[PDB]
Amino acid sequence: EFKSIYSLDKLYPESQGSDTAWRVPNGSDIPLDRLTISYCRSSGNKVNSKAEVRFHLATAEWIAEPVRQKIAITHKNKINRLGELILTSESSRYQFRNLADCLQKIRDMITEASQTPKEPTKEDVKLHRIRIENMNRERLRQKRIHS
Amino acid sequence: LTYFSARKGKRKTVKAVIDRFLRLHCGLWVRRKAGYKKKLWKKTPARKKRLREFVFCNKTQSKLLDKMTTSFWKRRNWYVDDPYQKYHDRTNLKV
Amino acid sequence: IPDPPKHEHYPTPSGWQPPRDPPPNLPYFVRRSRMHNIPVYKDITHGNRQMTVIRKVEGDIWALQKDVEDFLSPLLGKTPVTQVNEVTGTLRIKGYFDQELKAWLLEKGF
Amino acid sequence: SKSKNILVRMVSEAGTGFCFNTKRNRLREKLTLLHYDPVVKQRVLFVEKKKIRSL
Amino acid sequence: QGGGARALDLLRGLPRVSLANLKPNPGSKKPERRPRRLGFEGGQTPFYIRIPKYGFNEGHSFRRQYKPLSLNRLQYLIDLGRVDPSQPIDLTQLVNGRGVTIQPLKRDYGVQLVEEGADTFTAKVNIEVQLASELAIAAIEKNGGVVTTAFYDPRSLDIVCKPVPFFLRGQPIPKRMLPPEELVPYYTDAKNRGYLADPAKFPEARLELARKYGYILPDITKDELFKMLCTRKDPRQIFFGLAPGWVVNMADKKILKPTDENLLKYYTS
Amino acid sequence: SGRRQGIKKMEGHYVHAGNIIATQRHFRWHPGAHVGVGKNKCLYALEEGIVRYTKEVYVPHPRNTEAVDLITRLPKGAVLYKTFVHVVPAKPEGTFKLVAML
RNA sequence: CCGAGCCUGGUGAUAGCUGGUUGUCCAAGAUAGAAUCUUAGUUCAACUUUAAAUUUGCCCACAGAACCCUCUAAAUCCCCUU
RNA sequence: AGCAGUACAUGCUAAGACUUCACCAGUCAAAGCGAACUAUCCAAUAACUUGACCAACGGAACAAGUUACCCUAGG
Ligand SMILES: [Mg+2]
Ligand SMILES: [Mg+2]
Ligand SMILES: [Mg+2]
Ligand SMILES: [Mg+2]
Repeated sequence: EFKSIYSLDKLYPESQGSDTAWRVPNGSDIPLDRLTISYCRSSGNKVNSKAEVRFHLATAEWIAEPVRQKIAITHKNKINRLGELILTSESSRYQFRNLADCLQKIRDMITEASQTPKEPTKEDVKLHRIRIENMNRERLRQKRIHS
Repeated sequence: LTYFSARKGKRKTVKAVIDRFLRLHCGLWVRRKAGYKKKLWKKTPARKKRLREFVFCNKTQSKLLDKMTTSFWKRRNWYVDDPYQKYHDRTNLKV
Repeated sequence: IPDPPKHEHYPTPSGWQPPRDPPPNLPYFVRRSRMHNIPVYKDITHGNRQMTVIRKVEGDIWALQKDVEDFLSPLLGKTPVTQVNEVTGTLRIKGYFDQELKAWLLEKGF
Repeated sequence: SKSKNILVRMVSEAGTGFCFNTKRNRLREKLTLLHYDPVVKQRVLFVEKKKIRSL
Repeated sequence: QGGGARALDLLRGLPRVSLANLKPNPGSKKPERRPRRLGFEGGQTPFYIRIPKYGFNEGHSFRRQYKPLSLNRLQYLIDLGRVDPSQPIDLTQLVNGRGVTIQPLKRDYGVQLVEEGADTFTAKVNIEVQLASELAIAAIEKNGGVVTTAFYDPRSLDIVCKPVPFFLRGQPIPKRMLPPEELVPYYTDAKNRGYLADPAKFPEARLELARKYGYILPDITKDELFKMLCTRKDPRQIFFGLAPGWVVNMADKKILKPTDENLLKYYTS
Repeated sequence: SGRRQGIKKMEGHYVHAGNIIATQRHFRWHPGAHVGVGKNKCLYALEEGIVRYTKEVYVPHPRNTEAVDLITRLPKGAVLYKTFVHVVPAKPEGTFKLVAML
């Protein structure tokens, strides 16, 4: 072969190897064999595709037991009747981006769960009235006169 | 407009048009509003905002601009990180 | 132009499929393009006249016109407006049916 | 030469460099305002710096 | 059933075709008509003059352009046998298979691989491009292929796209220039798979893409085609197997290499 | 030397949100239900619906000194009337659609 | 015919405004506005030609369109049906 | 009428519209964010920006008298 002064060997002496750039590094990872990934292709009307990732939260060995409990209460609305946490993304045309969005969602859930000091934030306008409605509902509660 | 140049016998482009207009590959022409940089102190925020918009030309103006430019200015271009890349092609246009 | 390589599973990842062997026995035959694609092309004029053209038609072109009319009439809900060019072996259809016609012709074996 | 109102440029004290022209009476001292400053996304003191034009 | 054979059968009865009975196709000739400054509004400022100047096209001639090659197009080319995945795929093979058309005189700097068709891309290829998107790189790597981004200068791009016209000029193969200062960061970055990037970082960057997009990074070292997959040209090499300074003699099917020390030092520098 | 001002949308016409119903130098038509007012007294639709013109009793704002003086000096039993333009919302705000079966 | 000779060339010089502009047939086909050193001219408008795409167009029931004093009548805008 | 008073979120952004009308220009504006919560080119500038009673006001960058010695033009 031909080697110039700018050959990768000369430019990176310490990186001279046949497998230097193609080794598979064995090594918070999410096992992709445990998850169940489904794709719903576009029909026609949305142009963007849909990718769905679901796994059984309670029996998820990879997630820590304290984390699975915190995730269950925080994301109960996502867990279905079978105890499977269901995540969906349809923000992109390509299945690769949709799947990456779902995996990033799983990572944020595990991270958010481990961060116990949840940040105090101003409530959404929807929550504000519900707080006032919940407060008046307690005001109507009475005590059993004779018990 | 020169239809037949003295040295090449070819149509010429009006460079005044190149200075002021952007042609999308779909045939639309984009321009600035006249006076967008002048006398801002005496213009309301709403007037100033519409003066800094990039607006399309009408059909009559677009056909005139097309005649004043040669085919080179109408070719499809693939500039890297072009801000107007998405606007070159029309979508959901029935006509 | 190279001949397409033989594949174990058809259609290929890109969707290409070779013409059936032996040729389908019909009164007309639709030849492939030099690039081994089905010669169905979208065409437009005046900025608004969307049309579909079927080229390289051999045999009874009128038989293809009736077959195309029966196939497209359910989808449109009316008989499709078409032009038969016997000289050039071309069938011109009003509206865009390139994708539907390509799949329809592929099933026949062209 | 003379006008009832003067056009002058107010510079933000935050040092961002955002400035806006404003109208004040000719017979007045240097104007100071709490005009909103986009760069800092909040109201900030503005100091009159240079005369631009006379109305 | 007979449409072509019927027309030829009709011909047998009709008179001999000759120069005396030809005519143009109806509608191909418009009958001639026999009689038997633009942009000036008449005094006011023309519309194209009263609009303010803005740098829409400023520096257009010096902007770099890249022809987009999609994974759909690349897969389609492989499916029809026009690009062979069993050998390194570069601009020459893409151009030779009529997969892309490159115009160096129109400020084309090569092909930019685009992610369109990533979902259905199945081929395993070793492909050299000038620009590649993150999703496009992931699609190729997920199948066990190798993608690298390399820079060609206007002169080098012209030669690589059309080798035979260059060889007929009779000049020695030049060494391709390095990218400009602005591009140097892009081509020395492993995230882009730059040809001038450190080979040691690549494994980390390759793994990060596999994690983000949710696929298992395959081990190409175990692949039978590993030797081809890792085949790459020196940063100064326009063509595989051909060094700068060599003269190609197509008439005699020979290659001439210079032995002068000064010439060899220049070409290898 | 003339300009065009007046009713852009007549009675029974369909308007979309933001449509300019009328332009006026002075208040000739007053804003009714779902009709906004601009700085220049322009009347525009706040909802999608049908334009309606009605005659409604006029009651000015207590802090509108000029208008309050007028009504206080009116003979008792006399009610001021003005022409109001309204938009009758054609569509509902939204609908409840089944999105999941958990 | 020299208020600045004549000749050749530049030169088929420019402007301005007249005049002229050569066989037949068929189809469509007459508008009356704005800017301009512009009103003897022009370019955007009005009308007009050809081809193409698509869906309403015209006529017009009720209801509806301000006070301020309306000469206040004759009318207008909008508009389903037909 | 070729202005003034008096505020300094005359902040940002964005559906849908109006318009002397042709163009240029001009005008109104929901929701949202953040608050409050009651002419052209030219010339100067780091920038943000500013400047021609260009009043013949769609503005040639910049120029008068006179010809009853008149020259040319058509009506
Ligand atoms: Mg065509
Ligand atoms: Mg006729
Ligand atoms: Mg009607
Ligand atoms: Mg709002």
